[PDB]
Amino acid sequence: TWSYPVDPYWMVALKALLVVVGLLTAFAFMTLIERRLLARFQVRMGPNRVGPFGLLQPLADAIKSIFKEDIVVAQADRFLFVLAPLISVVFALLAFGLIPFGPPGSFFGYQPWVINLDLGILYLFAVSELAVYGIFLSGWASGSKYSLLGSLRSSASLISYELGLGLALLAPVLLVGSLNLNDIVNWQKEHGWLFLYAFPAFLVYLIASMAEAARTPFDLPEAEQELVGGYHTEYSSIKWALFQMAEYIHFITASALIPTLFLGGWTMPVLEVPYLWMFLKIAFFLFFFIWIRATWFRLRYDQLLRFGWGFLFPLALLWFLVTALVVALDLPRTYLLYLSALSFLVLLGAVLY
Amino acid sequence: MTLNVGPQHPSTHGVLRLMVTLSGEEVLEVVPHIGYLHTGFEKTMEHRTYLQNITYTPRMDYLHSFAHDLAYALAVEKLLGAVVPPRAETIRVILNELSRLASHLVFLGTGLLDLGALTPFFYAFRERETILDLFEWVTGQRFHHNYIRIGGVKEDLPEEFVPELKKLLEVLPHRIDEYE
Amino acid sequence: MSLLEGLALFLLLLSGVLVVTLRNAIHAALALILNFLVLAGVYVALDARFLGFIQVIVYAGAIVVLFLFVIMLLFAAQGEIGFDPLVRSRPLAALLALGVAGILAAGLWGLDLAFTQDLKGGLPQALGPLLYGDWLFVLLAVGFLLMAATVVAVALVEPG
Amino acid sequence: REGILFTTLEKLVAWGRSNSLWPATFGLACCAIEMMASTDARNDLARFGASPRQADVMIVAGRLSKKMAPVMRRVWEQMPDPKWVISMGACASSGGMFNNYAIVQNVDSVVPVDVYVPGCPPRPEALIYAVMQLQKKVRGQAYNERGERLPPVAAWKRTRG
Amino acid sequence: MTLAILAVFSVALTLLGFVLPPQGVKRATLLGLALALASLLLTWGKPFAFGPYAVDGVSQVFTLLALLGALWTVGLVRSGRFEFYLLVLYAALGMHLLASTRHLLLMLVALEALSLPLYALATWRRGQGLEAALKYFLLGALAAAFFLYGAALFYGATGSLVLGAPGEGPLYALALGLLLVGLGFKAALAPFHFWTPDVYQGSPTPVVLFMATSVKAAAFAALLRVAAPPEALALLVALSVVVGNLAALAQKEAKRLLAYSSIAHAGYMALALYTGNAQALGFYLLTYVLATGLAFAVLSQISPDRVPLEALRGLYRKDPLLGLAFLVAMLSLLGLPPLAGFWGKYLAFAEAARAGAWGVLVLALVTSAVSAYYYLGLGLAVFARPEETPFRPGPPWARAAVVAAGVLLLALGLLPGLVLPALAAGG
Amino acid sequence: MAPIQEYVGTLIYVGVALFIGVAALLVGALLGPKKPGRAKLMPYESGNDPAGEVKRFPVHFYVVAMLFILFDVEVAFLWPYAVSAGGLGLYGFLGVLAFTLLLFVGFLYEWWKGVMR
Amino acid sequence: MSYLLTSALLFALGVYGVLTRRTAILVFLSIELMLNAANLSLVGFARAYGLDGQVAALMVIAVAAAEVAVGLGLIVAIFRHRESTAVDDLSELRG
Ligand code: SF4
Repeated sequence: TWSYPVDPYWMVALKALLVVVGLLTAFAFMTLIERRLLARFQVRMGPNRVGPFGLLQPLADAIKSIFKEDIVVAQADRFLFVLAPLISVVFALLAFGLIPFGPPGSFFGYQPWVINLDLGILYLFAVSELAVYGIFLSGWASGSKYSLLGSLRSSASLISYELGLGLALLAPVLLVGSLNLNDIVNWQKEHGWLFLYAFPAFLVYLIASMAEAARTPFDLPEAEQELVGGYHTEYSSIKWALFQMAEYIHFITASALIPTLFLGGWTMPVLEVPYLWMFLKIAFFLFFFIWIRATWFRLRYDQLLRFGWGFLFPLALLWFLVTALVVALDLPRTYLLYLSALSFLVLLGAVLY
Repeated sequence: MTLNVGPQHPSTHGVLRLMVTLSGEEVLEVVPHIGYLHTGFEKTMEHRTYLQNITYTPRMDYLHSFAHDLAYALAVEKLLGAVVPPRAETIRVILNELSRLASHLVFLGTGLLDLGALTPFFYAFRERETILDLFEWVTGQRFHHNYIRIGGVKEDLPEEFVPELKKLLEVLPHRIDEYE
Repeated sequence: MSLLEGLALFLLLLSGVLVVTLRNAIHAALALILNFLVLAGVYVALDARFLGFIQVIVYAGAIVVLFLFVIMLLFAAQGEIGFDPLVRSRPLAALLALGVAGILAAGLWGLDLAFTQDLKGGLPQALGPLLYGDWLFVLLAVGFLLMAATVVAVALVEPG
Repeated sequence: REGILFTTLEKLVAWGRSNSLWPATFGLACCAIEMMASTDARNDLARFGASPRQADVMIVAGRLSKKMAPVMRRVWEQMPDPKWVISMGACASSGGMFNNYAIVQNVDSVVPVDVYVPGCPPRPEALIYAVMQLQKKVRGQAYNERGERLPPVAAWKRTRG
Repeated sequence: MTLAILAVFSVALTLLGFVLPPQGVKRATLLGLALALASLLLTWGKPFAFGPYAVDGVSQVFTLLALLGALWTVGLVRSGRFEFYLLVLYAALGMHLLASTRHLLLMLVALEALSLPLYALATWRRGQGLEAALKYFLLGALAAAFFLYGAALFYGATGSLVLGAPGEGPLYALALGLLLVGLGFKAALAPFHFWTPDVYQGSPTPVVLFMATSVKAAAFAALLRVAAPPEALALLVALSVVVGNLAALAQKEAKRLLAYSSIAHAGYMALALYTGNAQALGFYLLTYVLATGLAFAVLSQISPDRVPLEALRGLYRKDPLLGLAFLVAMLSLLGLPPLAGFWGKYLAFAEAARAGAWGVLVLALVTSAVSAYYYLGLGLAVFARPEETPFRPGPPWARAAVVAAGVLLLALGLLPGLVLPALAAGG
Repeated sequence: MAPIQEYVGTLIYVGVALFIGVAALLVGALLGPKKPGRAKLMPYESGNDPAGEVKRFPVHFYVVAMLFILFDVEVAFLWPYAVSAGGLGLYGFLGVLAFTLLLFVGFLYEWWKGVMR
Repeated sequence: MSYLLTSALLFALGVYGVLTRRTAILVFLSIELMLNAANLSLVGFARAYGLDGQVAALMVIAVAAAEVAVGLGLIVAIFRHRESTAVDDLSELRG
């Protein structure tokens, strides 16, 4: 925050609240869109009933949800069962704040973000650990071990790739030289589109985000069809809704973060209207990810650990040292345009034999 | 960990109960426990006419039912020494194999879903729907069709069955390949 | 400063008291997590910021999660089992606790320091040249310590 | 608070639930495969949970064996409260064509039935008719042949215990 | 650049042992350690500092000793796990680092480096060895906490985490105390001694050789670097020697007895700490390390798990040379002439009296006479009629090792005017 | 650096989020039927025992966690270099490389031994 | 300055824990709390003496992590087969 202003604490608050409830309506309507987009992929139709577009069905659903009877299991730790859903949502919502959707002053006088800070990615990392805390904790809190085991599979896997995200994030930091999202973005304004320079790390970041419930590992798990996922399976009315809510906000936070960092989110080469583009990129990754949600198999997490731990993460720190070598010896930043382009040429061509 | 995979949950398919003797992520031994669907045909059917039984035959394997129909019809015909007409036999091979395509379509639909992911249940379901529409056309029923008879079959095929079997016989080669 | 400062330090001590008091291990560890949050906050207020963030990430995020995995993997939540309580020790344990504060209190009493240097907030930006720099050897030694740690920890388990 | 006591509020929540009616399927025989067809065409329903915990509507689809009864019992009990039971097909509803030692001759013995759906198997669209029934049943829009209006939730009427 | 050699071999053998038979790895680790010692001799009089890392006469002598101990302990251990070598390698570097710096925090990291791999070396997995390992880790990490808050308080009273910083009144005093706690625990001075009886008895004997030589060496090496005041010194000495010898009297078991005895011995060496002569202390530890290394090599040739006192008996008849050597070790550890142990003791006592601390010196000496009870209770026990006892009479490796060590002992008993001329600058 | 001013905004953000979450819990808890019975409270699957009795768990989760602590410490150290890097020159890079390779030897060890286990 | 005093207090608390706790693990945690007391004091004095105490503390955190990994490994090995940990359950080694 060398170059960027601060709105008064009341306005920071108000913006925070707007972003939270905005994220509420966001998650619900996103559930509708994925329902139907999936329906198109599998050549059926969505829910038009309880319409008009079918888009009043989160009202109906939320309405079921509350008035549903929130059940607290005995044989569940009384304090932890309640507290668990609380944690998972709190640490999910926060840190979508940081993401700038526009230049300063452009919020109608103020600030497209909520908070910016000076240490950016670390905040994200920090908040990311704590949701997982919520996961394995709920697994305990429920005090059904069937729930536990799954929560443990979950946590082990998540934590694995969660490590992956860091060594992913190292490379682009070298180039920009800042821990701030606005600076990274602006770096992409001038030198342009970090994934041009950073590509392998782009790959390992994205796929690292597969672990965080994104689908294609999925021995996350959802309880479905396996040794269950754990955390949900013991909760009913509001609390269950809270867990689902958190996992989805994380999904869109990631769909925002991917353009924000490696691409130029907002801050596109041309047109450069402030909000619309970040929402569009969000939409792009969101849709592509939904395709991923539908159209690919599971890992078992035996493999998922193999894939992230054995493949993604070593690959991640390998590229870091390369970009470290390049930035340390100051050569040009061109060598990374060339290198990333070339590595992309490799990591693609070996698919089509 | 002798893990108890329940009767109907969690997605251990078709109401089986499994005592997975299992420590860790492997599987030591699963001690299977059945009997949850026991309807008791072998007794009930001792109380039904040989004709009446033909309504109870499709009902066990409900996916490939006509194999039940065929097996039972045959064993009785043999036992009472009946002579099945060629066109009936042909229709019975057609229906048997069509019911087979239905069953198989189901098997791989569920299989692909069971571990792995959701999408291809639907295409198999589309082809199965064309098959079930064939069955409805000829027998008036989706399944459990009371059609096969100890003589032969209940009645003849309507005008519209032939054209529709072709349609599916046309898409299926391309179609089966798509699943493949 | 003092308005909230009192509050934050109070929360620290309270949390510690919990982690040493509660005979629910999970509750304990969790109280220590709360502790690490507040402590990281205080670190930042104290112009050490990066150290705060690594405090949360590693200490809170990683370490105590491994702990939690251990106590969840082994139960032990109800620590007080099988006893040898030797109750005459609890006040004696509590006694000794008071003394180690007293001696430190004395050494820090009548101690005034210049808590004024322009640290510029303990961002890794200015910390890096110390790390690879004056502390680089300490660093490499540490790294070696970690490597030895991983192999130790591995051979330590490694049923065969 | 169970969806009740403001003319605006209860109606509002009651639509919420009816249109939200959240089937938790309890497959048994061939009827379950006839409900897997229903999964295709569906549009207030067919998201699940699947886990019982998360759902209002229990769909009993197939022959319920006597050995199987105490199980379905707890699954029903282990559901949140505002919950409904649809009974699918002859075997479930009455004893069906299997009248014998093996099978429950009405599922209403073990779980409070809200709606019944005849057929062997019933066409899926009949089950839509039944969930529209139950849709419109929990709206308190439902009547029997005697003239009586029907309660939104049966199993608000049994004594638990 | 002995450090170079150490880091290199450890890191390399780590992955190498995947591709090597465990014996090949043993051959390797052995080779590495011996090479590092070679570099130590070729650098005598060549003192070298890099980072907080610093090699001088002290570092040189004390890691000469430590390296010697590591080689001897690896000699005995034939287990077909390449790690049971690797850990020793790690530990050795860790001890080198500990002796080689004034940086409190680097000292901390070095402490973890040496101490963590010994915890794992505590497992033959015999039921005691887990108890031993446990007590060791818990008390160890506790002391870690202490030395760390100590470094923080040193940085507290003064601008540096490096020792020798000018120093305050009471806060400085406090900080030096908090460093003295951990550094003292590592050396088995009383009343920090409680682990010593349990861990020596619990851990497999050869490992204990390694500990009881190398660890004590490195620990005194780092101790000399600290500024410790006379009164505290008095206390530690008094308690160590008293409880050490007195409780050693009560000992029925060779290893445990040796533990208590070693508490008394740390007590004796702590006198050199009065002047911190280190030519004197260097010498003392030369003599002690040789004798003790010997003693535990023999206790290894009896049994890895536990040795009772009677087991030592009749050892002369069985093997004459080992009986004699064990005897000599008992006498050198007694501090009796004409053995090098007497000159080490004398050098410490000389520095003590030089510092003008009399009562302390006296008590140390009196209870040092107390120690002769068990020292002869072993050394002479060699000659009694052999009872039923386990004996595996070694390779040439062990026979030539033990005898060599003894000979080196008595050689410097008669001619300390050989090595003592340079335990100093290295002339 | 950057102001303290924004961080207080972060505290704000936390307060707002926490408040909204608690409000959600309050709506859930307050608006429901409520009917505790022995049957409802009881864990899962009709005659129960899904969890059953198990004597603890695979250590695999422990291993993943311990791995994670060490590698995360690695990253915690790698971050300060990643920022000032071209600033620390070739020798900086060489130090960071030393450290990195050290801990990578660590990872490589535990891999070739592996934790299928 | 309040901070240094509180760090000392925390150290004390961790002490109370270590002496009190019946189980191994909670002892270890109390130890961890002590270690952090140290780190905080380091931070205060870093702000006083210029920032080397900070790097110190970082290295410390790393140290702590290593010994945490190792120590939990040992805690697991000692009572994996064995039943409830309570540290008094091992008395075999006596003077
Ligand atoms: S009613 Fe008919 S279709 Fe349904 S389970 Fe019974 S036999 Fe099968």
